[PDB]
Amino acid sequence: DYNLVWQDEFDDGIGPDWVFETGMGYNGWGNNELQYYRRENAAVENGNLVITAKHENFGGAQYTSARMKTQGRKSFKYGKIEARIALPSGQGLWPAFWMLGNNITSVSWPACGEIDIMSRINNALQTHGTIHWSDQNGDHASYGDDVGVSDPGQYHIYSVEWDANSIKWFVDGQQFNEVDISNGVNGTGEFQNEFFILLNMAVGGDWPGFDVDQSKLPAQMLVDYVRVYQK
Ligand SMILES: [Ca+2]
Ligand SMILES: [Cl-]
Repeated sequence: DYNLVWQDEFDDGIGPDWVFETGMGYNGWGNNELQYYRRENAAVENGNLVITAKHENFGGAQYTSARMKTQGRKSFKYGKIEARIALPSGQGLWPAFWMLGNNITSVSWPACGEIDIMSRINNALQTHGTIHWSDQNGDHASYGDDVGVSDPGQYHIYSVEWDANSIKWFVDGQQFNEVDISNGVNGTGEFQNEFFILLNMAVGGDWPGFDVDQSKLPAQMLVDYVRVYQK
């Protein structure tokens, strides 16, 4: 049995476990992204976290959005990690609900491990579920899959069920991907550690491309909640 261990329902404001990131990181958050993240692009409305991507000059960027993380505040080793999210559609938009290993501080990326619960690019009727890590050879490895999501503008529960042997991905309880991590095979030992959660919406980058449909801005990513259950 899964029990609720943490949540953020965004009932009246952003809960105490979120840290806001700002700026463009290093080379556009490692992916040549175009937005400058700001605290100001995240708000709560009608019981939802609202991350807004805007066409706005700030800090030398042409776009602003928000990126939030639970690093140093809430981290999890295994669990059913889920979020109820509604996505905007527009060329250049790249929302994500994901996780990074706590040890990012000492081992860097991808050695810290990364669990992309949900990512989407542009107007795609597909979302992705992916892991990134450093295999036994010390190479940037990744394993991922996609699933058809025909109304991404609607709410959908994006989740992973993560345990010592596997990571399973779900959209609305439909399993669409699985990776075996049992006994740390192919350098996946890094997924037996604690991970924090991130939410963001990037504008442009290596994955969605550098064309942006600016007529779809301001664009809102809506997160009704983030919940973590553990057995
Ligand atoms: Ca809510
Ligand atoms: Cl668990």
